[PDB]
Amino acid sequence: MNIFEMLRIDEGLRLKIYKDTEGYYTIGIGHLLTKSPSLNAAKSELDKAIGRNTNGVITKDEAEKLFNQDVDAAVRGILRNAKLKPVYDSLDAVRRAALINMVFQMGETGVAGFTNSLCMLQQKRWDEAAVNLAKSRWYNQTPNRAKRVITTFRTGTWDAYKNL
Ligand SMILES: *SC1=NC(C)(C)N(O)C1(C)C
Ligand SMILES: [Cl-]
Ligand SMILES: [Cl-]
Ligand SMILES: [Cl-]
Ligand SMILES: [K+]
Repeated sequence: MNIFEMLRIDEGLRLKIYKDTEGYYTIGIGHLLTKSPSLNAAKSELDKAIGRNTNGVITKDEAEKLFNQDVDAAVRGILRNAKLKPVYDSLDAVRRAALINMVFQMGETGVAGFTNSLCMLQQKRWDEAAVNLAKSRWYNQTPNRAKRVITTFRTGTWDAYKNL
């Protein structure tokens, strides 16, 4: 297991434009296209992202290319954020993947708002951090995924992704 395999489990793979858990047009391995309700706007974002006229369908190689860019962008967002970088630097590699996962799903600004959870993680108070992380819209709206990510923070193991 690693961050790519973990997010591939959590996000799935679909080669046509679909709506994510929030209703937003998405493609590939969780590549958010736009929050606009216009499918035409989403198709324009897709063509710009891929570099060709796609009409809403991409190949697996193209999906994996966007996915690698998106994982890279999540890490870069962590490293450039004054609240996320110290927590990231303090963590082992397994728990770093859990933080990347959250940033991939909700963005740098959203995760940086988990001020109290981040402090408990930096303090390595793993059970307390896990309890605090679940007191969130994130957990309530995507509880099965949040439980996997939280277990990863709590234990520093890949146990929540093993049977998947
Ligand atoms: S985050 C944060 N809050 C307190 C003041 C408890 N800290 O020492 C951190 C970990 C920098
Ligand atoms: Cl709490
Ligand atoms: Cl709550
Ligand atoms: Cl879920
Ligand atoms: K998804």
